[PDB]
Amino acid sequence: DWAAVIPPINLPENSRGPFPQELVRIRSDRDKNLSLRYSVTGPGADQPPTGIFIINPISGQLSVTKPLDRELIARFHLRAHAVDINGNQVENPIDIVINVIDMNDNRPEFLHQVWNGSVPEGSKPGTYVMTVTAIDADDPNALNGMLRYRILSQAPSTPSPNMFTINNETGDIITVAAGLDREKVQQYTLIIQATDMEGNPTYGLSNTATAVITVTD
Amino acid sequence: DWAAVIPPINLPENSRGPFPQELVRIRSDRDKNLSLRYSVTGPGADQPPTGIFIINPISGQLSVTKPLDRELIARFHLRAHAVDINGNQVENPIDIVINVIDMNDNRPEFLHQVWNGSVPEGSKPGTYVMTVTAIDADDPNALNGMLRYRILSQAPSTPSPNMFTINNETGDIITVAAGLDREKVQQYTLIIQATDMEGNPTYGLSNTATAVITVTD
Ligand SMILES: [Ca+2]
Ligand SMILES: [Ca+2]
Ligand SMILES: [Ca+2]
Ligand SMILES: [Ca+2]
Ligand SMILES: [Ca+2]
Ligand SMILES: [Ca+2]
Repeated sequence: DWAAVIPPINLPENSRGPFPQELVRIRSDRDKNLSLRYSVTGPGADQPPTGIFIINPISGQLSVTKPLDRELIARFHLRAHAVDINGNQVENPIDIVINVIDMNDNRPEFLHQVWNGSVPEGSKPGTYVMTVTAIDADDPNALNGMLRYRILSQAPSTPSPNMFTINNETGDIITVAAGLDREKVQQYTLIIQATDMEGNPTYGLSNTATAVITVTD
Repeated sequence: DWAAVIPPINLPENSRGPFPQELVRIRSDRDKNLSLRYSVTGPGADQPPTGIFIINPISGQLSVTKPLDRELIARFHLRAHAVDINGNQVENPIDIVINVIDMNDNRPEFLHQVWNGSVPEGSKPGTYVMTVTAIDADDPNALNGMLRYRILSQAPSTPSPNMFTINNETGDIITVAAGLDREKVQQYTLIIQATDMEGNPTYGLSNTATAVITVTD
């Protein structure tokens, strides 16, 4: 006989259900000669938040009761129990782990709308200027939460239309052209764009912020 | 002992892994007195597409080896096998279903960039004119593939800047104002927008097309 294994139960967040929705049905094969009742415990069940996951005490059917939000809780570790009439467990508790599958339901947001940095005159190419980054509430290990950066605009456009670059993963802005001269421009304004889905422009979500770089003496 | 039918296993499309990624560990309880080898069969394993799901022949650990795409294959039906070293079946094959969970990785697309329709002069409010629609490659039963429409603009702006409306669920363009007069204007140009996630404005994906409506005599 194959040995009972519960797989990870992966549920997408923001389910429309309808609810309750069946997940797994467990039972003890000791029920052939003993009378059992089943229960679930843990955060999601009997610990806060309570009642997201419930089990039918007679059938051992496990269910979800409402939509989930990975951004509140991404993982539930439940334990299911089989007990006799004395109230004693007749099986080792079984682990039921629930992973909430991430949806891309969060746009990138910048901590500040305006970021200030400076860079000295005559700085050589590759000179570090500043870091601007955004945050995406989605899962950083999924595409939904993986951010890429770029410069959409630089003003003014002299002596070179691309005085800077930004590291697409880290948000480090470094100079790439020479000719930084306070007598000619004292402040460059860059528009920074963050977009998720690893910067995919066609199905990624994006946002923008601005970086003001002062050229110092 | 616990007893439980393995439920369908849900995996998100476009997983970043890393790979290989463990899904379940299956085993026969006959391995306590026999030395067993495990295997998987079905499209996704040993049939095309090949090598997506693999099992360790000694441990019975099942794994994914690469990202999935709901838009290519949405479901895998696998069978897992237990044999002794003589090559003899020691268990009935077990069915393993894998559901590929839909991500919003597809932008709405209109069938045409330009849609042509007409409406007669002096048509009363509520006159159906035409239907313009888009398609979304994602699951039409999830938010990712559920579309809403709206009118972004109307040109020219007379006699009213809103001569029409569009059914948000359906793409049906209907007149809502009177004063349709070919002598004064023969054509209105509308920009129509489709956006998914049921038209969610902060994280829904959008696209546009134009409707040219001719006023007939
Ligand atoms: Ca969420
Ligand atoms: Ca999310
Ligand atoms: Ca996101
Ligand atoms: Ca896809
Ligand atoms: Ca999809
Ligand atoms: Ca979509």
